[PDB]
Amino acid sequence: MTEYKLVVVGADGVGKSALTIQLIQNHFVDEYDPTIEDSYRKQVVIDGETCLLDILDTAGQEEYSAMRDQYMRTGEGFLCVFAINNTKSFEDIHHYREQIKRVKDSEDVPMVLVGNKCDLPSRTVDTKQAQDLARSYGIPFIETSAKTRQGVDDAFYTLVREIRKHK
Ligand SMILES: Nc1nc2c(ncn2[C@@H]2O[C@H](COP(=O)(O)OP(=O)(O)CP(=O)(O)O)[C@@H](O)[C@H]2O)c(=O)[nH]1
Ligand SMILES: [Mg+2]
Repeated sequence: MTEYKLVVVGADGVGKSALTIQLIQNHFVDEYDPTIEDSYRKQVVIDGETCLLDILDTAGQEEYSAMRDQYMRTGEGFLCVFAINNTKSFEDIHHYREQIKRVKDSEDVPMVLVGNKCDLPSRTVDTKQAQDLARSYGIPFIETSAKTRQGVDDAFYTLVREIRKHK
């Protein structure tokens, strides 16, 4: 059975854990419990292929920035999450992508840009600006909501397809 090592990254508060818990448990976490590092191994069917998703839910707190090198070396694809109502989280995406490229020593790393919290009306990052950033990276861009489940399945499955298509 093929395994896909997925890593969810992004600034503190963007909804990394809420996206992961919505994907696996089908419910929305309203609480904010900062993550250190959690892992989930889930069997799923994607495009008729039974596979194992090994998902790492990482810390956004800049205090745990030393743990990044290890998960960037082992991770096969990265879900780079920003929140559409947090401009700092959108600007921080560049730092996550640069560090991934440096650790992998490659500009072609499976990655998906995710604009989370699309259910909120307090938007500060234009969809067009995020689309333009993802185009400049050569990667897919998907808007998601861990509350409504909009784009959640699409974001994770698109990342698996990027790992499967880089292969
Ligand atoms: N409205 C809305 N709120 C969300 C969404 N995703 C997460 N949140 C909220 O944002 C807060 C932080 O979510 P959380 O999943 O812990 O974010 P995180 O990126 O994992 C935080 P850390 O980096 O410290 O692990 C929570 O209150 C959660 O309910 C979303 O899509 N929509
Ligand atoms: Mg978290």
